[PDB]
Amino acid sequence: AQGPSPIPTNRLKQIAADACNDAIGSAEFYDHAKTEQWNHQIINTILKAVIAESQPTPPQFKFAVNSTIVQHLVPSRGMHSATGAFWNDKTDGMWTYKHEGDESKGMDVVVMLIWIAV
Amino acid sequence: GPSPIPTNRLKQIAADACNDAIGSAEFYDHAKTEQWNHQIINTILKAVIAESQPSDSTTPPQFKFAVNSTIVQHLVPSSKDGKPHVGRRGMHSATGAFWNDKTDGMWTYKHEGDESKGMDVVVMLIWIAV
Amino acid sequence: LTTVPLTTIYECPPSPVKEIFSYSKGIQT
Repeated sequence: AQGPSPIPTNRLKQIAADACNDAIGSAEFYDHAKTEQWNHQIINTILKAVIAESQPTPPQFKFAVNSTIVQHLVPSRGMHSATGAFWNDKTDGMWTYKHEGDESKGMDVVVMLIWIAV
Repeated sequence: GPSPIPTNRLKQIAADACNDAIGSAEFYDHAKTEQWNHQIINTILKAVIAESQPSDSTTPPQFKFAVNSTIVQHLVPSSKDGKPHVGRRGMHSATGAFWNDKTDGMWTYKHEGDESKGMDVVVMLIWIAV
Repeated sequence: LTTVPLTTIYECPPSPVKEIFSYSKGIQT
């Protein structure tokens, strides 16, 4: 079980979709030499936005953001990710998001947010 | 900062969980990956919780823990020998945090398959104090 | 109290698959 998200999930989905397209919206394909700056950008954007939009007073959450850029398989599945936790089921939680590329894009993004109260 | 558990112990906890889950798989099977990851996550959580726990039981849980596990299939040749070689898709995983820098932390493990195995496992562990 | 620290990694550059080829019988003459 999980605690209520400190930011509505629909807001999160758009903080996340926006951070992703900002970083990789103009990319033509997967380029491994750029993935580190791409993730650097994606994580910082999401983190800044959730810190900002979660607090009115002191900060009351710890946040962790994980981002994974994954190259598509060559066209004519192959990876599964999951998270378990031992936290406070009434205050703490996680949210995940897949930015799914089409065939021309050649890459997906997988984002996870974890929040820990106080 | 420093982990509640020595990284050398973490490493054999993580390696044991991975072989406990996929040690006898002949091949990657997308139908079983959920069970496999469940299993790996479960095993690592129980074990890091145990080895965290002070002998003085009058002490309440000192850490929160999250375990993320990923299983990735190797690239499959077009036909479905020379020297063994593993094809892999590209990927990059990073993590940022808004944390207590001195108490909270992360640790990662990779379980690289050989060519015959056909898949890799990556594990991230997060600990949040208090 | 709580701050924004440096970022960390897991990383894998793309690597080509080992293709398996089809061979003829081979002719000795």
